[PDB]
Amino acid sequence: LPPNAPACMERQLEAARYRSDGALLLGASSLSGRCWAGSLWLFKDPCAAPNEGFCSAGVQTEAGVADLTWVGERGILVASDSGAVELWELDENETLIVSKFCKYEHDDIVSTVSVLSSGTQAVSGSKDICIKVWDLAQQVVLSSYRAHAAQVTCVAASPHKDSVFLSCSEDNRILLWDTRCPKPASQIGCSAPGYLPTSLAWHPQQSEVFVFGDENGTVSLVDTKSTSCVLSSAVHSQCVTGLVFSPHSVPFLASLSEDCSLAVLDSSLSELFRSQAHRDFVRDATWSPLNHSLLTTVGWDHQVVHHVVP
Amino acid sequence: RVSSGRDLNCVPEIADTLGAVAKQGFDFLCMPVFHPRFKREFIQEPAKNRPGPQTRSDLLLSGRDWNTLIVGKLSPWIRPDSKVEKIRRNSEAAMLQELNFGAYLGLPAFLLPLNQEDNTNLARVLTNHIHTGHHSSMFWMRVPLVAPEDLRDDIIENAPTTHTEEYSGEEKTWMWWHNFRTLCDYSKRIAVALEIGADLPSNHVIDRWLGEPIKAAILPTSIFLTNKKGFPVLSKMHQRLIFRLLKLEVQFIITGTNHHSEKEFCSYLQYLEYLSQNRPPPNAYELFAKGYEDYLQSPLQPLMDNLESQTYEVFEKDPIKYSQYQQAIYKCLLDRVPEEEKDTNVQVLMVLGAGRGPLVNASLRAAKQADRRIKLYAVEKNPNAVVTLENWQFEEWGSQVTVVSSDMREWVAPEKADIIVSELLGSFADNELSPECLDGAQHFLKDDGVSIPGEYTSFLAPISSSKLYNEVRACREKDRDPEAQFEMPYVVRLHNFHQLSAPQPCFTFSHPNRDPMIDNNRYCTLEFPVEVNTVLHGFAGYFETVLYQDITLSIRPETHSPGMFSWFPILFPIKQPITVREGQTICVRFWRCSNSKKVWYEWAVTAPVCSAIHNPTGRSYTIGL
Ligand SMILES: CSC[C@H]1O[C@@H](n2cnc3c(N)ncnc32)[C@H](O)[C@@H]1O
Repeated sequence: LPPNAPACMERQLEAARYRSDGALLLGASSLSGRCWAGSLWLFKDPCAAPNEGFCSAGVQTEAGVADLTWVGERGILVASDSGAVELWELDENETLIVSKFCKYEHDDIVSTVSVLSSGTQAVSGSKDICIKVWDLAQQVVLSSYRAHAAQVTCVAASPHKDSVFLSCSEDNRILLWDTRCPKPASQIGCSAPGYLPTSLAWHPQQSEVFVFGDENGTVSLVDTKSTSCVLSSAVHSQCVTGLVFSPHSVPFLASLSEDCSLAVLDSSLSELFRSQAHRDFVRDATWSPLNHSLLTTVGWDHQVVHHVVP
Repeated sequence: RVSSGRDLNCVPEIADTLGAVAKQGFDFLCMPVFHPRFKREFIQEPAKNRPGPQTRSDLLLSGRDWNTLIVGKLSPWIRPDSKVEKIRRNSEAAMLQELNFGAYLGLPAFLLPLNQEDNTNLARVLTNHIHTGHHSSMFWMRVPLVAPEDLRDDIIENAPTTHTEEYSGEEKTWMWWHNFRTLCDYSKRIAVALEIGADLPSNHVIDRWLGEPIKAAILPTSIFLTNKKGFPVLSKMHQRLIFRLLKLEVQFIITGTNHHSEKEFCSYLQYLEYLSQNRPPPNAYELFAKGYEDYLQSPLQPLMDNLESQTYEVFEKDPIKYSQYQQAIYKCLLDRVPEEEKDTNVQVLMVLGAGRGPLVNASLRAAKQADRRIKLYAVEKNPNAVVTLENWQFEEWGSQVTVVSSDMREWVAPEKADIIVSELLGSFADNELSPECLDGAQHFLKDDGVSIPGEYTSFLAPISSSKLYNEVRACREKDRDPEAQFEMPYVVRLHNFHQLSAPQPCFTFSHPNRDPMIDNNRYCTLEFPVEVNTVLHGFAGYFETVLYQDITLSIRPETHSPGMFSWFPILFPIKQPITVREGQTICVRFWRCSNSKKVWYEWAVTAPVCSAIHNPTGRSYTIGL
C-alpha cells in the first residue's frame, strides 16, 4: 500500500497499457456490488499484476473507467462513466497518481479515448453520440462533433497526423476525420453494409491502412485510398472488442473478443496463436516494449495473463 | 409546484447519489438497475458462468424509496432487435432479467428506449413481462421529438444532411411509438417520456403528440441557453412547449452533466418552477373541471331516471345559465305585453321539468325586471323534486305558482300557455329527449305561444386521443357485449386530445315544431377536412341553443358561453382507431333513431375507411321515453 494506494483492486480490469520503459498501467472498474467505481494502478514489475500490494503506485477514481490511455510517460487520460474526461499526472518519484483535471463535458458515459500525434491534444467518444477534441495543455475542448446517430463505440487517432482519426458507432458508420476539411468526417466502408463497427486499429508503418472488428467477430483490413475492404476473416465467435498491432517491423494483430478468447494473426489475417486462458471478457492487450514476443491480456475475470507469441 | 426528476447513467454510491438529488430538490431518480457497461452472457461458456453478484442489493434502500423515488433504466447494450442472432438472444434474456428486477424492487416506472424504427422484438419481450403477473408499474418509452439521424451536424462530406422538404419523414419518431404501442395492444402500462433537443421540429410534428400518453418530458442540460447573469434559460418556443406540457401535467426529467457549473442543478429546476408559477392562472372553467380531465361519465337521463338532490344542486351552481334564462324571458315578455296592457295583461308561463325551481325564480325575477304580470305552472315528473317545489311554493312563491306533479306529455292543462320554459338539454342537446317531451306538451301552447328554448343544434368534431380510446376500452364489463363501451357516448372534460377538424352541426330542433308530420328521427352525413396525419379515436360532441333571439348557450369552443360549466362535452368512441393522412377527409354518418319505448344514436365512419355501424338498434345504448 503506497501512500493513497487502495488496499484492493476493482474486479473488472478494462485497460492494460505498457509504457516505453516496460511498466504496466492498469485501469479497473466495479461493474457490480454496492460501489460502482474504478482505480488506476502502476506495476513497474509487470509479473506482480494484479496484486495491489506489490504495485508501484495506486489511486481511486470518483467513478468507473470505460477506457484509458498513456500520455507521454507520466500522464493518464481517463474516460469516466461520469461523462467527464480526467487527466491524472504521475508523481515525480512516480509513487502516487494525482488528478491534473476532471471536466464534465460529455452528457453521457465517455466510452472511448485516443491521444493525437502531438500528445498536446486528444479525442473523446461518448454514448451522448458526440466526439470532442481536447487541449491537454489548456485543459479545454477545442471542437465538439455530432457526426453519428448512435452512441460512439471506438475513437482511434492517426499515428503520425494530429488532424486525423477514425470513429465507429452503432449507426453502422466508420468515420475518417480531418479537422483540416470544412466537413471533417468521411463515411468509409466495405462494398455492402454489414455488422456494427466495434474496434479500430491504425497500421504502425502503413499510415493509410487500418483494421476494424465487427460485433459478428469478423476483423476487416481497410485501405483508405481504394475505399474498399481488402481482407476479412471471422476470428471470433463473438463481438471483436479490441485490435492491437505488435511493435514488430511486420506487425502482428492481437484480437480480443467477448468469446473470452485471444487470437494473434499475420498480415493476411491468418491465425498463428489462440488463447482460451481467460474465463471472462478479454478487455485489452499490450505488447512488452522490452520483449516484443511477450503480449499481456486483462479480463473481467481479474486475470492479468502474459502470453509468449511464436 | 412541478414534479421533477434526475436522469443519470452513472451511480457510484446509490445512498450518496439519492441524497444529492434530494438536496438539489428532485422528486425522483432515473438510474440503472444493472451497471450500464456490465454486459452479461447467457448461452456461451465460459462468460455465462461469471460469478455474482450480478448487481447491487435491494437492501441498499427502503422499499418505500424503491416504490417512490427510483425509476429503472434498461442497459444501453441490451439491443433485442439486433440483426446478429447471439446479440438478440442475450439482449432478450438481459431485458427480461433487468425488467424482472425492477418488478422485484417494486419500482414505480422503468425507462425503455425507442431510438430506431424496428423495436418489434423489444415490444414482444416487454409484452411477455407485462403478461407475466398483473402489476401497475409503468413503462416510459424514451422517444425523441426529432430522430438522432435528422439531428446530426452536416459535417460528413460524402454523406450530407438532406435539407429537402420531408413532411411525413419529420414525423418518423411518432410512428416508432405508434407501432410499438400498437404491437403491445395499447397497454395502459406503456406511456411516453418525450425527449426534447436544441432544434424543435414543426408545430406540425409537435402536434402529433397531442392525444398521446406522455407521463414525462426529458430536457437535456444542452438545450438550455445562458442568461446575461450566466443562468440557464430556454428559447421562447422551447418555453411554449413547457407551458403546453404543464397543461398535460407531465413530470419533467433533467439529463446530462451540469454545464452551468457556477450555480447548482437547482438552477435548471428553479427555471421550470419559475415558468410553472409564471403560467397564466386557471379560469373558473379550468378550476371547475380540476379533477374531471379525461374522466369518463355516462350521460344523465333525467326523463327515465329521477335525479338526486345533489345532481340538481350542481345544475343550480351555474349562475350564468340562469342569468341567460332570466334575460330571454325578460325580453320575450316585453315583446308580448305593451306598457298600455302591463296591468290588464298577465302571461301564462309554464316551466316544464322545473326540478327545484331555479327557472321558476328566474321567471319571477324576469317579470319583476320587465314590470309585467305572470302566472306560473311548475310541471315536474320527479316526485322527490316535486317535494322541494311544494315547500318553495307554500313557504315563498305563494298561489302565483301552481306546482303540477305530472309528465308534460300526459298533463291535461287547465288553460293554454303564452310561453313554455325548459332545461331538458344535455351535452349533445337532444340526448335527454327534449324534442319528444316538448313535442308532447306542445298542444297546450297558444297558437301565438313561445318556446324558450326556441331552437338547439348538436355539433360534432373528429378527435385523436389514444389516452381516451384506452379509457373506453377499459370500460368493458362482464355479462354484456365485450365492445358495448365503444357503442355508447360519454360526457367527459376532454383534455389530452386533438380536434382533427372544425365542429360542424349534426342535428337541429325547433320548438314549437309546426311540421304537418313531425319526425325527430335524423340521418346526417358530415365531411371533415383534415390537414395533419393522425389517428381518429372518436367524435367530440357539443351543442348551441337559442333561448330567445340573440340570447344563446354554447359548449361549442368557438362560441362557448364564457364561465358556464353546466355541460362538459360528449364523446362518441369508435371500436377500431383509423389512421387519417394529411389532406384526407373523414366522412361520418350519425342517425337519431326512435321506438315507442326508446331513442338512440347509431354512427359510422365511411371515409377515409368504413367502420362498423355503432349501437345498431340501440343494442349497446338507448335513452328511455
Ligand atoms: C332540471 S333538469 C330537467 C327536469 O325535467 C324533468 N322532466 C324531464 N322530462 C320530463 C317530462 N316528460 N315531464 C315532466 N318533467 C320532466 C326532470 O325530472 C328534471 O328535473
